[PDB]
Amino acid sequence: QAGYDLLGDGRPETLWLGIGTLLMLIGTFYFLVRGWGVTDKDAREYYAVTILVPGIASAAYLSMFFGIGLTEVTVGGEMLDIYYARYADWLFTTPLLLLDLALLAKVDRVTIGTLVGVDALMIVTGLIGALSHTAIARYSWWLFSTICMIVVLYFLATSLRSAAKERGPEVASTFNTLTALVLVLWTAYPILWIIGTEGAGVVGLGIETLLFMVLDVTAKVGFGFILLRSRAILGDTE
Ligand SMILES: *C\C=C(C)/C=C/C=C(C)/C=C/C1=C(C)CCCC1(C)C
Ligand SMILES: CCCCCCCCCCCCCCCC(=O)O
Ligand SMILES: CCCCCCCCCCCCCCCC(=O)O
Ligand SMILES: CCCCCCCCCCCCCCCC
Ligand SMILES: CCCCCCCCC
Ligand SMILES: [Ca+2]
Ligand SMILES: [Cl-]
Ligand SMILES: [Cl-]
Ligand SMILES: [Cl-]
Ligand SMILES: [Mg+2]
Ligand code: NA
Repeated sequence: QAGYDLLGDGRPETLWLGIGTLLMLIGTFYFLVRGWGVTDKDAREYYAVTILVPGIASAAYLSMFFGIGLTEVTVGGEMLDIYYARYADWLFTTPLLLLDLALLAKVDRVTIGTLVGVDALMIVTGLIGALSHTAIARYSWWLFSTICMIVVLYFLATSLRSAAKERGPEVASTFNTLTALVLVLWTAYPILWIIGTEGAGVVGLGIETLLFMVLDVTAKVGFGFILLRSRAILGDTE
């Protein structure tokens, strides 16, 4: 795989996991330090939610870097590497990102429950796809998981967007900027999975790990930088 076997254990993808670990850790500490001076009760909630996103991802990347939670899955005569920590990371961090958006839009708890429930289902069925032993099963789960993602993104772009507009231009402009980023960046994840080792196998584990790392840092640290710079986080939350 494209990369460099940093720990001398046969895994060139640790170069990218290590860089990912460091960027997530720096993002976490930067948010933490800037949050210590925040006193507004609403801004403190956004900070609390948002620091945990790269913070949890830091733990997951450190675990992958050291090889904890790595195993192999046999599909016919090939053996695919599966890092479990990647899916546990996304299981926790994607609801937290969705919670940031839902706080900005100020939508009700049943809407939030639907959004995070479909999101959880997306991650779980992706994991089932990653562990499945026939190509037909792996592509079928991927398709179902992708449908779940489309549902989540549809709700953001319609119901939450409409709610956010009623909160005024600072909230609506921040919501719209973050949602523009999410609609593009989250969609990149199923594309990479199906062209990478889990799917068609055009891209190998090295390039795949590099690109997931770039997506992850952007989706977590980049997202948080745009959010936490905005005056919208001072507005009332429920
Ligand atoms: C770490 C932060 C984020 C926003 C991670 C997002 C991950 C996804 C949107 C993954 C989606 C998948 C789909 C829709 C299909 C099955 C395979 C995936 C789990 C990669
Ligand atoms: C390589 C980048 C590809 C990006 C493709 C982005 C397509 C996102 C589609 C998600 C569903 C959008 C739901 C409706 C959105 C809207 O009403 O504007
Ligand atoms: C360590 C982060 C690397 C990846 C970061 C990708 C996203 C760039 C973040 C800088 C955004 C610049 C300031 C906010 C811009 C805006 O409001 O849209
Ligand atoms: C002989 C090993 C040298 C390997 C050099 C790695 C490529 C340069 C590092 C660039 C990593 C950029 C990551 C993107 C950050 C979002
Ligand atoms: C031959 C295996 C079929 C895989 C199960 C179907 C998954 C339903 C979405
Ligand atoms: Ca306030
Ligand atoms: Cl403040
Ligand atoms: Cl206050
Ligand atoms: Cl590769
Ligand atoms: Mg309130
Ligand atoms: Na290594």
